[PDB]
Amino acid sequence: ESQYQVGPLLGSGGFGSVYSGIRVSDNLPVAIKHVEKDRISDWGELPNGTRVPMEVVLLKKVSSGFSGVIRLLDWFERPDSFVLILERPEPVQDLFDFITERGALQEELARSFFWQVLEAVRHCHNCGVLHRDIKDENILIDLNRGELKLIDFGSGALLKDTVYTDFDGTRVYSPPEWIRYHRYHGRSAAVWSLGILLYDMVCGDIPFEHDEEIIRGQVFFRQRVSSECQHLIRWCLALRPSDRPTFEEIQNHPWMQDVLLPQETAEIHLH
Ligand SMILES: Cc1cn([C@@H](C)[C@]2(F)CCNC2)c2nc(C(N)=O)cc(Cl)c12
Repeated sequence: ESQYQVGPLLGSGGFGSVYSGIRVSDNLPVAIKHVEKDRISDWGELPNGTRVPMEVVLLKKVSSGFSGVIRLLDWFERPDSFVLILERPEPVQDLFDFITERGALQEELARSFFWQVLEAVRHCHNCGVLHRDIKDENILIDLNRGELKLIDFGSGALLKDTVYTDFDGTRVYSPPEWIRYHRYHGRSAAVWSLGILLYDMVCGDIPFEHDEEIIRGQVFFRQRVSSECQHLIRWCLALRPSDRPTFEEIQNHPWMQDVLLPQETAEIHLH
């Protein structure tokens, strides 16, 4: 390609291979993601006939000024793969690596980060998109600005109000009704994953590893965590889907009051 200068490989795995690059016209930092045609779970269609990974359909749906979801800048089709050109914050670290380095997060830091993830998930749902793989590996932190960005819509779907009976996101974030029945609805399955994520932020590891632990849904804390935060987590991890909070109820909960804005968070917590 002559539109982008390719830099180091940043990582590879079920998401494909992702390289650092720069757009040659204006030096903008980008990430260049290659996904093999044989490993794409779902396909969508652009308004015009072109069959594309679902991920491309979903990223176009979520596009706007709103900075909480990674932007798709361009995409290319090759004979055996698709190449996605995405925004790349610089300096950046994903939340998985951040928690690996710092351990359990201070609650004021977790509250700012969790709030920004809820604003990004609400924006996806308002655009008709369900991510289906919310987890710390799929959240990037713009370290200078304190802003978080959701990435990787490769397991996502268009949002619907009937039941889902397929799933290929991350099993330890997936809800008890998926494990037991292979059936879930989108918003309540999303809120269960948010409960897992909030526990991972304030404890430094996820609460469940085994199917039997997910089904029993009993949460224990190894780290000191305030009673209001443990209430929110246990509410989001209610075993009955209809007992979990809506997004409005999460952002109105007492633990979510008084959030730092992203720049304030970067000044206080980010080196
Ligand atoms: C900047 C960046 C880095 N990565 C990956 C190499 C990870 F760091 C690996 C686990 N978290 C993202 C990315 N992955 C994706 C993706 N999976 O869609 C998108 C971006 Cl922007 C990035």
